[PDB]
Amino acid sequence: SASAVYVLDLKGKVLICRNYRGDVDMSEVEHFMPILMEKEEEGMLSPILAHGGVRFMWIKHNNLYLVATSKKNACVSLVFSFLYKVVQVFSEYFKELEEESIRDNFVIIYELLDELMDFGYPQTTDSKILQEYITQEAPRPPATVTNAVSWRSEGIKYRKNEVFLDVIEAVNLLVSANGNVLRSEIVGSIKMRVFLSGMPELRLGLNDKVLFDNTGRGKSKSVELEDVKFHQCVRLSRFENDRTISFIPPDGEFELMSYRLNTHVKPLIWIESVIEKHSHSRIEYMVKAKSQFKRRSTANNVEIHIPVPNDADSPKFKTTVGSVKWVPENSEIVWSVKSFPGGKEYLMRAHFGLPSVEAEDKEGKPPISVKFEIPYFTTSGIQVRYLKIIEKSGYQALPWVRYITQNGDYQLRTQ
Amino acid sequence: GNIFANLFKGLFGKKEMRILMVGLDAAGKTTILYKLKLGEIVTTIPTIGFNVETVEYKNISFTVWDVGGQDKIRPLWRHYFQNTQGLIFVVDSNDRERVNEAREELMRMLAEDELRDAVLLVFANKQDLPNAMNAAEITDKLGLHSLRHRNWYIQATCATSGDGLYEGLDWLSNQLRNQK
Amino acid sequence: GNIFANLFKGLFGKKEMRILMVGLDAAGKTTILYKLKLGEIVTTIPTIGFNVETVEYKNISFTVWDVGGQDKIRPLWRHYFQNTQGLIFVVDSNDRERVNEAREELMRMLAEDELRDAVLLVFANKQDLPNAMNAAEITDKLGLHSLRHRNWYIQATCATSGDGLYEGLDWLSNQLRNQK
Amino acid sequence: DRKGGSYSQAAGSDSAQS
Amino acid sequence: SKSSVIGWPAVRERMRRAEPAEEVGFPVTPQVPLRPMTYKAAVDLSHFLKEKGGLEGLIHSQRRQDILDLWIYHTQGYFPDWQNYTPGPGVRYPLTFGWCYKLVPVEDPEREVLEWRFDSRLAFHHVARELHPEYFK
Ligand SMILES: Nc1nc2c(ncn2[C@@H]2O[C@H](COP(=O)(O)OP(=O)(O)OP(=O)(O)O)[C@@H](O)[C@H]2O)c(=O)[nH]1
Ligand SMILES: Nc1nc2c(ncn2[C@@H]2O[C@H](COP(=O)(O)OP(=O)(O)OP(=O)(O)O)[C@@H](O)[C@H]2O)c(=O)[nH]1
Ligand SMILES: [Mg+2]
Ligand SMILES: [Mg+2]
Repeated sequence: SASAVYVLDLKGKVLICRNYRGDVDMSEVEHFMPILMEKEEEGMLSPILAHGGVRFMWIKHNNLYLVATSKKNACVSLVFSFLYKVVQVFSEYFKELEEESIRDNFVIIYELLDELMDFGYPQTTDSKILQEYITQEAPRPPATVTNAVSWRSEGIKYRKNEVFLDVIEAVNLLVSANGNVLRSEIVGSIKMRVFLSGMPELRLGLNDKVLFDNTGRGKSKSVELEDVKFHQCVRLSRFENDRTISFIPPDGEFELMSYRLNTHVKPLIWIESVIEKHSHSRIEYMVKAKSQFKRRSTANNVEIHIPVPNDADSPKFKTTVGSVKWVPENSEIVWSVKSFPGGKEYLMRAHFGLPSVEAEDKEGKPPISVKFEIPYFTTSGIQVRYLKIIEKSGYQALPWVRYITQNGDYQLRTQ
Repeated sequence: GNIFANLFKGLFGKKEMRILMVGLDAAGKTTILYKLKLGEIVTTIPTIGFNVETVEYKNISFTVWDVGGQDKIRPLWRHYFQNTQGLIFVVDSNDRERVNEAREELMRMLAEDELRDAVLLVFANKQDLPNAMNAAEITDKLGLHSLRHRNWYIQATCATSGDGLYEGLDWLSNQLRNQK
Repeated sequence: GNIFANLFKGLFGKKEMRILMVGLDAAGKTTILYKLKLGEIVTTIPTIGFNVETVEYKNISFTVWDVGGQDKIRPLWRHYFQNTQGLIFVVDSNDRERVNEAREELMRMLAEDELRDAVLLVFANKQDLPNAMNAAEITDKLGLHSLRHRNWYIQATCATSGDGLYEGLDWLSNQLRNQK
Repeated sequence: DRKGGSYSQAAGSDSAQS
Repeated sequence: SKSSVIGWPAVRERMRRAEPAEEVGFPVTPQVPLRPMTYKAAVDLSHFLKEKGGLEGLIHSQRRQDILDLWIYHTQGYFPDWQNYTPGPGVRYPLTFGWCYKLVPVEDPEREVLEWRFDSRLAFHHVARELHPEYFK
């Protein structure tokens, strides 16, 4: 129940604001900046500010704070969802999120803000649907918004019906400094880039553990996703009844389903780090990386970030495989590897000096994070079975999909 | 099929072989690996992870992967069990308190059916103090004669001097290769 | 890459080297430094801070940084360890009571993991009174033979005259420079 | 080609489940 | 199918070697389509196995069935899930319609000895589906 959603800037200047209820004076935005400065300087800064009886909820964008003031006990979650939808719409319409576009497309920006929500109640959220009525370069509103299918525009015609899927894997590993992995969760991501003619209704079928058990085929390798969240086009009733994944695919790239379950397998990369840090004399980086993934798989663009000392200087690198570059901006050593075949073992020996003068304050021990990304690898073993592409006119579809395994929250606690 | 290329390669030497370096921390494994690779007494910080190097001797490229003996790194030796042909255990005769822990770790490592073709390789490190035992007392304490289907040999090597490493390398080559 | 310019520079002498000046207060360090740089005994007040100078001899610029022996300046020697390749120690054989303190300070300074590539350079100062010890009694008292991995050389120099300074410089050049 | 795993053809449904 | 014929002898030898009673990861060949076996494909595979032999009358075992499913997946891209047997006790009917192979007793259901038997009526009669309507959806 936000009173007015506004777009601010890094210097406190409001790029654009649009009142929806009018219950709060527009001059309250001036006090938002001092309140944020005080909260940050005292550690009490939070996304939802509070200026007396009015709460100033704001989120940090690429360059501006999307502040949405409110007065009553409105749905904070609803405000957050509206802000996320607005951010997605801005990203779709504007390729850049900075002050260069905020002051460059205000003519269409005002119309989009007016059309998106009214009186604090969001009404339009389809970026593709909104692009059919609001353009920066007007006809009646499309019937798709009025119709039940607001995620599949009818009448779309394509020369070919090719859909590019994406089996994106997220390997999140939380290895403590004691050597044990605490948080080992893998989040699936079934994203498809559908480009076909008409309004096809995808009939998804994969190797799910629940589906195999229900059909009686619970004996092969089936993925038991702890959390499975369908997209907007996905029908909740069909999945609730018999795990029937039937929905109308959108026009373009969209996230249909996203698996989320814990992992009980060994890490794909085993990283052993050593710290022979002399007392203000030198430091040793006994970093050893063991690839626990299958030898048939290669981790392309592997970047094992090793945090070096804050005041460290004059580093010397004695490694075996992979380029090592010390970036002073990040204050860490990135064990950069172009391609890392599975089962590889790379040994590195860092050595640098330290200033004689001791530091006045501690710097902390940031965790070691790697940026491995091995495509065409399915650690979870979930295999897609079929995708029921049905059209009223009738056409032969040629769906495509690629499985990509990358490194997510794969942080390693430092000693 | 024809195997003329294999015979031509073997006429000049083709076999390389492999090796593994495991043991307790501060057991001289890193120093032994450095001496095998370079031949100098190099000082290094404790091995948080592992070191992999190769040694060319007797026409065999004996690649040895050193592994530390840290508590958090002790269970990380299972990653090296894939595609492994040899295994070397480094004992610490100067650490009476850690002798039981080293023996338990060695028993746990040898109690895996995956590491079956790798013969036992025990090297007596820290052979510079009078407290070091002989080549039989350490074997008797470790019970190397009770390892069924395991070819174990005890060799004493001094990290500071480097003597005895050649005998251990020759024994490993003889165990790996059974030709002239 | 090409190293022709380096060879051309080294044809007439390119290596410079460094040096350090440590020891207790009133040990002849300032006078010794003045004699090495100028060639005369200059009377100076106690070294509250330090003296930095350079000397060109044998085509090598041996930079010398004097370090005091004050109680508040004793722990400041760690600052000079950075970017230091050489070190010269000046002993005070005329102070029997301060001999133990000097030996303890030398042992503490010799127990630094950063100062390892610098060999021992002991200068026997105050070699003009009958109470001054020989080149072996002082070394035996300080236990210079027990410094493992340290290239120590004992030289006796007279502050009033300057005998033996050239011998010490030649020994330092031979220890540092390993060419013809 | 393309980094992240080459695109592969997909079926229409579980032919083995009728 | 020359590749299927070549793989049939080795697969049969491996199945015979395995008695009736190491690498991690899920590598996938690039660009190889993956889908469940079809009824016509299952019928063709059953006919080929019957003609070449080594499948009819062989003692049913989990390891042999897994090896056969893996070989079929490698040679054709068919998921090793259509080669399922109906729940016991007694004769186990094929899970996928069109399959010509079934497991029958040869003498707890796990302790019963089963043998693969050819059945042409299986490709035309959904005996397993009739027995377990819930499993067929
Ligand atoms: N003085 C002396 N010390 C030895 C000798 N042999 C072994 N050591 C000790 O053993 C340690 C061996 O360290 P490294 O070989 O570099 O590493 P490591 O044996 O793999 O032990 P970790 O790094 O903890 O896994 C040294 O720090 C020595 O203190 C020896 O012959 N003489
Ligand atoms: N008479 C005489 N005195 C000497 C001789 N050598 C050293 N000394 C004494 O040692 C003292 C050393 O003075 P400096 O060399 O100028 O300074 P320093 O050695 O760095 O001593 P501090 O400045 O106090 O740290 C002098 O004051 C002398 O009294 C010597 O050969 N003859
Ligand atoms: Mg080591
Ligand atoms: Mg002085």
